[PDB]
Amino acid sequence: TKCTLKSFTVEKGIYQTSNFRVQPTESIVRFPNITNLCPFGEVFNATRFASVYAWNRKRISNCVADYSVLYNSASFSTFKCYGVSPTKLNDLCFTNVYADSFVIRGDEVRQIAPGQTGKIADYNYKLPDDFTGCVIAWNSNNLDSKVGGNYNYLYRLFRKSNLKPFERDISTEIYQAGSTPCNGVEGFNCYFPLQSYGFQPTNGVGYQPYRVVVLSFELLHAPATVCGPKKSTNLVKNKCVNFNFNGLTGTGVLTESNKKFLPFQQFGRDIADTTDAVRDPQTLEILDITPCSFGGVSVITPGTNTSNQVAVLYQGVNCTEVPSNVFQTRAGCLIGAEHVNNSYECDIPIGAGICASYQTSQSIIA
Amino acid sequence: QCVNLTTRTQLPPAYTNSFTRGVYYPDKVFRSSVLHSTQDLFLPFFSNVTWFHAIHVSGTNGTKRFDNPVLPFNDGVYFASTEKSNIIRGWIFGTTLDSKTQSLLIVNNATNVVIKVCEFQFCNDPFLGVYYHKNNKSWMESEFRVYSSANNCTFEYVSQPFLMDLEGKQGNFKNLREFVFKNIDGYFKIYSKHTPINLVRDLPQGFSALEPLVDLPIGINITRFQTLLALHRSYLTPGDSSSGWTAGAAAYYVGYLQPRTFLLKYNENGTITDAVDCALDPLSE
Amino acid sequence: SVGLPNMTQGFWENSMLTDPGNVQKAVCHPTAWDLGKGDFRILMCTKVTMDDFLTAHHEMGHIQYDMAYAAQPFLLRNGANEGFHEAVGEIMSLSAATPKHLKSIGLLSPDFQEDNETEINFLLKQ
Ligand SMILES: *[C@@H]1O[C@H](CO)[C@@H](O[C@@H]2O[C@H](CO)[C@@H](O)[C@H](O)[C@H]2NC(C)=O)[C@H](O)[C@H]1NC(C)=O
Ligand SMILES: *[C@@H]1O[C@H](CO)[C@@H](O[C@@H]2O[C@H](CO)[C@@H](O)[C@H](O)[C@H]2NC(C)=O)[C@H](O)[C@H]1NC(C)=O
Ligand SMILES: *[C@@H]1O[C@H](CO)[C@@H](O[C@@H]2O[C@H](CO)[C@@H](O)[C@H](O)[C@H]2NC(C)=O)[C@H](O)[C@H]1NC(C)=O
Ligand SMILES: *[C@@H]1O[C@H](CO)[C@@H](O[C@@H]2O[C@H](CO)[C@@H](O)[C@H](O)[C@H]2NC(C)=O)[C@H](O)[C@H]1NC(C)=O
Ligand SMILES: *[C@@H]1O[C@H](CO)[C@@H](O)[C@H](O)[C@H]1NC(C)=O
Ligand SMILES: *[C@@H]1O[C@H](CO)[C@@H](O)[C@H](O)[C@H]1NC(C)=O
Ligand SMILES: *[C@@H]1O[C@H](CO)[C@@H](O)[C@H](O)[C@H]1NC(C)=O
Ligand SMILES: *[C@@H]1O[C@H](CO)[C@@H](O)[C@H](O)[C@H]1NC(C)=O
Ligand SMILES: *[C@@H]1O[C@H](CO)[C@@H](O)[C@H](O)[C@H]1NC(C)=O
Ligand SMILES: *[C@@H]1O[C@H](CO)[C@@H](O)[C@H](O)[C@H]1NC(C)=O
Ligand SMILES: *[C@@H]1O[C@H](CO)[C@@H](O)[C@H](O)[C@H]1NC(C)=O
Repeated sequence: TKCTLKSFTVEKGIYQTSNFRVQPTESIVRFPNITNLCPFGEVFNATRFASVYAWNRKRISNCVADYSVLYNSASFSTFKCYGVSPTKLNDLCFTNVYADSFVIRGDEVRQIAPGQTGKIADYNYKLPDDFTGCVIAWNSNNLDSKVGGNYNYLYRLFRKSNLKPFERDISTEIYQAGSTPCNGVEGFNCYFPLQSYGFQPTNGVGYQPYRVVVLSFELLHAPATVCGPKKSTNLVKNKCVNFNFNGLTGTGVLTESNKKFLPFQQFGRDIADTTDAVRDPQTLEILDITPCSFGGVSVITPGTNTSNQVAVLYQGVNCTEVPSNVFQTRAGCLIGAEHVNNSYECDIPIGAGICASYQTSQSIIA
Repeated sequence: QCVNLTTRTQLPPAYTNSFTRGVYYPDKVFRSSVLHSTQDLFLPFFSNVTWFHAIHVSGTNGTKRFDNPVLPFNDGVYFASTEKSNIIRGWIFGTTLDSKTQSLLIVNNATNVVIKVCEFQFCNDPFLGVYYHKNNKSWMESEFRVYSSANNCTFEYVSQPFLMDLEGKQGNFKNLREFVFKNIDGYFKIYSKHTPINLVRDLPQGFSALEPLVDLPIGINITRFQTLLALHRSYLTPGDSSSGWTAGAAAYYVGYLQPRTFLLKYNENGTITDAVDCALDPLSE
Repeated sequence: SVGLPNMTQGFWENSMLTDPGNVQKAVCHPTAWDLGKGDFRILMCTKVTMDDFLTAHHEMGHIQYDMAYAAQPFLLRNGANEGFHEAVGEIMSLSAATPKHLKSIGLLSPDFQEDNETEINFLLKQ
């Protein structure tokens, strides 16, 4: 009060000094349930895979891609994410996802990478210079290997020109290396384009089958349909906290309300366009949003020449949110004044018909 | 697959007036007796909407009407169909309606709502007729001539199967099915509402707030739509695939939206009970 | 310890390093199998003697040379001449038969003195 009035002698009366405000204790973020994750549970555990020249592109558009189950699993040999960090995969949205599944030899897995060249890249499947996605590969020598030679997987070896990024060729015309035209039959420079691979159960590292898939992420003029799985928190009702209900934000105490919303309405607003009620996206219950307690701090004190005792008043603040008698008045919580049942002339006006005075072993009374 | 429909009497288009309809919830915000005023694309009160009907009179008289033109899609449309039986079983949205661009297909084949977003090749007269036989006498839906092929599908949705009451009752109308389509930010919003009524003259008079039903993120452009009707194939009506048709008790209205200002009124529970147009009848201003 | 990589995974699960006996007939001649598809195995009935101890290092050097030149087409997966492939293992077998290596591994006693008579005898035998 001395600093507010800029004087060492404070006269008898009530003076406003500061403003009280209940600071938020913790912050909660709530989101709806995460069901029907993606067809990733079937695109990785498929029993049959296609060749490298006939790779299948599965439509992954509308499903919550759970990248945590793929990054935490310690069953992938090569896991390199280009243009994006593996940890930030569950914090960004995308438009369309495509998983190209195909089996390739182990010693030539390094050819499927941006900026790399070789024999399988420019002839079977080539990646652009810039790529926004990850690569997943795992050894499949346990089940994709039979005694006698596995001639079920083939690959395109001979081509007349380089392939474009994300290009798939179906025509299997015979290659021509010389000036003599190939009349549909093999000859000197007329060879078959497709060549079969040999997968034996006794082969060493490098020649074993490795099921490698490619994830492609693209962003165009369309609403994002695939996002990362956001995690919720616990619901704490009766305390000043920071809430986040599916994009919303603010600060207030969440008390159980009785406003029966409509089956499609999410949050409610009272007059003057203020968010006062939201629905929990998980339990579908409604609750009110009351702002946290705040108000001016007034210090009732007599003259400095009389005494140095003071009475603190929190205007419009209940006594249960303040943290030497503590008495609750209709004007606010008053601390430092003894409430008496007698009636005297109003000396220091407080409010709501209550006044304070410095009388009788000697303290401020209300 | 594409089969035309000949022997159809042409008539000038009819018009009616929608007194107070097309009012939908602009956003998912609960309001309890606050009388909010919003600025969005609604249907103006007492507008001039088009009336498409399908009448068929027995004998060598009457008119054979089967209305399903390619109507434009100007900033949203209002579809209200006074149906006696299940005849209107879907719509078609798009710009080119061919393999050039993509098109939205929301069609019902008597099982459930089937929504597909691909580059179809729609015919010039798509329909989903019924077949009425003498043995196993029950209205069955065996007809699909909407498009020829389907390639480059982006979005698809087929809900759980369900029965369909294709009984061709005779009498008055039973219910009204209202729909408000709008696409401003890629999302295709649909606002549906079901209200029983017992008139066969014009659009019912009253007030009913349309609630949001689905929100499909497609991102495609929509400039012209078309309504898909049903047909009846029974005895005493011989003909080829492009003839021998019959219908009746089928009518749907189409109204275009425009930027307007409305003073929506909410009750103690959050439902819109009344509204006024600020750009008409200055008593409402 | 010199710089050569470790053995392959199939080398420890496909090699028959012990004579099965009378259950089946198998030749115990030390041979270096160069399959060419990442699998390398040695066929030898290695006993607990010293001659077999150095022949094992000879075969391992052969396998190392095979894995070294396995990074070339089939028409080149071989030594430079007809003597290098054997010499690569022979030099290892000669350098591994030294008493210093045997006493460093734990075969020869550390307190064994290196007299010149044994060195002269070894040089004469070589
Ligand atoms: C393929 O099948 C395996 C075997 O069930 C799956 O591995 C399980 O994954 C769940 C989900 O995290 C774990 O709770 C189990 O402990 C895993 N089991 C084993 C034995 O590891 C695997 O997740 C499946 N693949 C995909 C893509 O879902
Ligand atoms: C979201 O998930 C929670 C928990 O997985 C669901 O809450 C359950 O609801 C059922 C039926 O109402 C109760 O029998 C369970 O006791 C609830 N469990 C818990 C932990 O509360 C909730 O219903 C789900 N919401 C949606 C929309 O699917
Ligand atoms: C009969 O059906 C055919 C297709 O089943 C349609 O013919 C199209 O007619 C329009 C103009 O009349 C042309 O622009 C199209 O090119 C025609 N289609 C084809 C594939 O050529 C039309 O619905 C009906 N045509 C007639 C003459 O009745
Ligand atoms: C209505 O259309 C839906 C989808 O166009 C049909 O559902 C398909 O039915 C076939 C065989 O009846 C199945 O092989 C498909 O798998 C179904 N689709 C899906 C997405 O599951 C439905 O059968 C049609 N109903 C009628 C009466 O024609
Ligand atoms: C303060 O809180 C208590 C407990 O909830 C309540 O009984 C009392 O009425 C409150 N005071 C005021 C002024 O609202
Ligand atoms: C004032 O009156 C109340 C209610 O009768 C009583 O509980 C309280 O003790 C009284 N205080 C004094 C100081 O008499
Ligand atoms: C609706 O428009 C048509 C054509 O412009 C016109 O003939 C008709 O009279 C109009 N109806 C009303 C009620 O104005
Ligand atoms: C039964 O229904 C089928 C329609 O699938 C129809 O073709 C047939 O004529 C009906 N009657 C008999 C006896 O099959
Ligand atoms: C499908 O249509 C979209 C429209 O933007 C286009 O980008 C895409 O390349 C098309 N895909 C195929 C396989 O035609
Ligand atoms: C339709 O919307 C698309 C948005 O992807 C836009 O590219 C196109 O130009 C629009 N068409 C017209 C005629 O404005
Ligand atoms: C509002 O809801 C209450 C209880 O849910 C109900 O008694 C009352 O009839 C409702 N009012 C309207 C206009 O629907």
